[PDB]
Amino acid sequence: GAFQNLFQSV
Amino acid sequence: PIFLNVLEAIEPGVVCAGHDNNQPDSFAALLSSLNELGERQLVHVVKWAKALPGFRNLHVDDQMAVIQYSWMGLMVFAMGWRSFTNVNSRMLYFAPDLVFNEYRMHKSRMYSQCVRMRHLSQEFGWLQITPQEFLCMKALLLFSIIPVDGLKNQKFFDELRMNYIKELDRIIASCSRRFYQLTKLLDSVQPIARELYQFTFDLLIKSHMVSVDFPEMMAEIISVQVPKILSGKVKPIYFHTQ
Ligand SMILES: C[C@]12CC[C@H]3[C@@H](CCC4=CC(=O)CC[C@@]43C)[C@@H]1CC[C@@H]2O
Repeated sequence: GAFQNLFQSV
Repeated sequence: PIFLNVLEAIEPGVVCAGHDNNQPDSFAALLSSLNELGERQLVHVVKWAKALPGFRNLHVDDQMAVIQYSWMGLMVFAMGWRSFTNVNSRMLYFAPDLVFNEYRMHKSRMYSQCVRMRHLSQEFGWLQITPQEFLCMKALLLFSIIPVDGLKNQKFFDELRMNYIKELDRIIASCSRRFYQLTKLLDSVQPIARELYQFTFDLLIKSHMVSVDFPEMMAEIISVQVPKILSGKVKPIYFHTQ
């Protein structure tokens, strides 16, 4: 989930 | 020129690796720093990609996928450009604090791959590639690798890719020779990225035996996404037949 977390955090 | 305005406006600035240049070069130190640099650059690549014209037309799943497949090519291409503009391709300018001379190319155990990246850097000079050509080409790299079985909404991707190709053609607009040359250069990035993906995958698997540190996102992406590429489930889109 680390990439997704970055992507959604902008 | 709206499209070029945007590409210039969103282009990431300088990213440092955090490498300790006071310590002697070692395989583990150089690779750990490259890995950290990848982690740092990933943040910039995401912010950049999400701000590209039309990027939000894609299904969100596909937005995340194309970044996770294309990052190596994007980063290598940008690094080749930095190397060209900063040191006339005499060295690989990974970052201001991580510049590879031949000794580091050897010590990284990636000499063959570094050779190919330096060759790519030289092409920017040999072809007299303009900053505006570079920007358009780099944007197109984001849309140059997809699953063989297709994306969540392939139609939206196809349309977006088509438009980035058109934008590259208009910045070119001898024109046929130029477009052939630039598409050949673009194609050349992909086999280099593949070799680097193989190298980094193998390194991750044995990382605990060679004291190489992989940050969180790099380890995830290299174990979850990169194997799709290496196993042939995700493949580059080539302009020309290889
Ligand atoms: C993946 C990798 C770390 C990240 C590197 C990559 C080489 C290409 C590269 C160029 C950059 O400018 C950012 C870091 C990256 C993206 C390295 C090859 C082996 C190492 O594990």
